[PDB]
Amino acid sequence: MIQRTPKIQVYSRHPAENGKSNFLNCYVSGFHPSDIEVDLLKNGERIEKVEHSDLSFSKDWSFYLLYYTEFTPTEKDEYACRVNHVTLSQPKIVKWDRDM
Amino acid sequence: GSHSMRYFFTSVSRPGRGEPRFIAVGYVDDTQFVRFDSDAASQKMEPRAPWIEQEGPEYWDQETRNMKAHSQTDRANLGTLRGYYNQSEDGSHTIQIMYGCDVGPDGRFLRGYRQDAYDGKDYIALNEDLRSWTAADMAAQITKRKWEAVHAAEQRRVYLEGRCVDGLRRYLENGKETLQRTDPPKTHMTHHPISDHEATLRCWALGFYPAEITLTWQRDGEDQTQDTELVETRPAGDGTFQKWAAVVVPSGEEQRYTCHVQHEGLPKPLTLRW
Amino acid sequence: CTELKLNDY
Repeated sequence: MIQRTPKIQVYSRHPAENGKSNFLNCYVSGFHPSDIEVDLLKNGERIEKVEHSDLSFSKDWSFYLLYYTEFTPTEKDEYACRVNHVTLSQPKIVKWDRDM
Repeated sequence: GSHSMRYFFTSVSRPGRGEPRFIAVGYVDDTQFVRFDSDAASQKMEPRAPWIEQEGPEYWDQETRNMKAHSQTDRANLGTLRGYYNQSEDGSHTIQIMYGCDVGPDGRFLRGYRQDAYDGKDYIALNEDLRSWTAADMAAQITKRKWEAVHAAEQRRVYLEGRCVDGLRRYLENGKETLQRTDPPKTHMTHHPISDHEATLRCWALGFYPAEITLTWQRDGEDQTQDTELVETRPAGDGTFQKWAAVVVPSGEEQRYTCHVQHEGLPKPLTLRW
Repeated sequence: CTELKLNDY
């Protein structure tokens, strides 16, 4: 079996503005098998209200998913994404950065 | 311009509890319009685009019947491939299927597709001629011989050059406002010094549709591929896409660098300079 | 619109 490790991108739907309502996205792609654990973090704690896209794949057969939640960015709150896959020995945390 | 329709199916065996998970997704270019989930309470083909909601109840009844037949065959095929590769019952395995067609700007048939994979690796694929099959390994050759015996390639061609093309033509006309649209990218550049002698230049492309785009950095007009970070095109979540390209430049030489943005939504390609 | 049936391997 050929396992593929996921590529991860953490970003916002629209350019981030402090105090303005937005969407926090986590795009996971290039992975195999389909089973994946994706959490969006707010200062380290798991956000409960998190939705995701319907499972699809690229021409190379690797899967891609979009995880998203409503968020209001501030200058001090730390946002991130925690991703766990069978290819990962430890969960991978990618910190959200406006620009990046 | 040219248009495409693609269906992506995923079937994952669960040795623990419950029958295999079956997920089906339908796309018209980069826009999702249908979905089917075996874990969802609905147990029917569900709309994902506003223009497909105008389809009659018979269409949804037919699509649900097809998805139940697809799920059941994928469930039997997981067991069949388990035996072909001589694998244990306690392991989780995946079958992936992609099929669809391409139409030109005039609506004429361009290409037909049908490709299958086992555990993320090519298994069997229908060739461009829609007359022959390509078997990836010895186990797939068993399927190839069986499918040639029942002339499966001809039945695939009938669907791809028939119902598939007719379906795509109808969807394009019904959703002309969203599907035949081109959203140009909103572009901007950021400059951030990493030291007193170097600065990162990042060129952005946001809110564009379709997903196809080209972001290229150039120094004195020469293509800079060497030392440029190009991220994968990502969905914004509102039906549009995002992409950025960054390059580290020596301080005081920012004006020598240009970012070239190519998209079908642009009347002319953009040239951005700090 | 999708295929009416899928063939066994």
